[PDB]
Amino acid sequence: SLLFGKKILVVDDNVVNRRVAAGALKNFGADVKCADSGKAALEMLQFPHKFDACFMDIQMPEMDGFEATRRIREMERTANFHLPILAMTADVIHATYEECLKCGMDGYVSKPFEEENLYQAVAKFF
Amino acid sequence: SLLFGKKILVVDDNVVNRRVAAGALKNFGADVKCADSGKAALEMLQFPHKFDACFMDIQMPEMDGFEATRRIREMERTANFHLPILAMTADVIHATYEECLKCGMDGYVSKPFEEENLYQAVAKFF
Ligand SMILES: [Ca+2]
Ligand SMILES: [Ca+2]
Repeated sequence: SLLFGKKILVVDDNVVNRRVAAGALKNFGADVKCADSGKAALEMLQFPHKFDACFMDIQMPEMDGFEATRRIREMERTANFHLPILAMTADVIHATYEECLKCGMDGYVSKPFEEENLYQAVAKFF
Repeated sequence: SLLFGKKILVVDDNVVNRRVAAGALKNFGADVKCADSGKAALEMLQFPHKFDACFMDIQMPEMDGFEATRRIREMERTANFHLPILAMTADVIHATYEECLKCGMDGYVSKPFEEENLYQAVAKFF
């Protein structure tokens, strides 16, 4: 609703990850452009680009989302508007999750300070 | 509701973290016992203990939640019931979050595959 009409840029090296995020934002009325790479996100973020936000995966080979953001910010300064850039951390989350299960934990608590989530994590009682 | 009446054990080295989680579970009717340490979680998890679940912080000095879980599982096998053990990953999440902000990202997307969360992360439009 509120992000209806806006143009997001979704950067991830993983096609399934792109597909999920872009379908979610497509649902909310955003129109979405993807990019498989930091190098390509910078190509698409040039001097006059018209993007309203950007969902940037932090774990990519060759150039990770942290560098491609340092670059986007320096791109913007040498061109002087703040492109809001939000990190997609599912790569890190999945890795700690395997690390949990692997020492015999029965799962993890997403959003670890939100009540409804601590409930949702405990259905070893039904 | 569903976890009303059950006895959780909340293991964390951080008093504020303990206070939050235990107050959330206290709200839901659980009665809660804490522990500041892996060593103390194992003391409280002995041969006949009566706990129904356990929220285990993965980052503690001296003995981290991963080891104290390997120990709890070996404690249980040498005593042979599966104590459901859920990991609290806020230590890792906070660290990647600083790592995001520090290269000039405007935030991160919690629960990176849930739609309502990708919306909630974008209020650079209001
Ligand atoms: Ca990735
Ligand atoms: Ca901790």
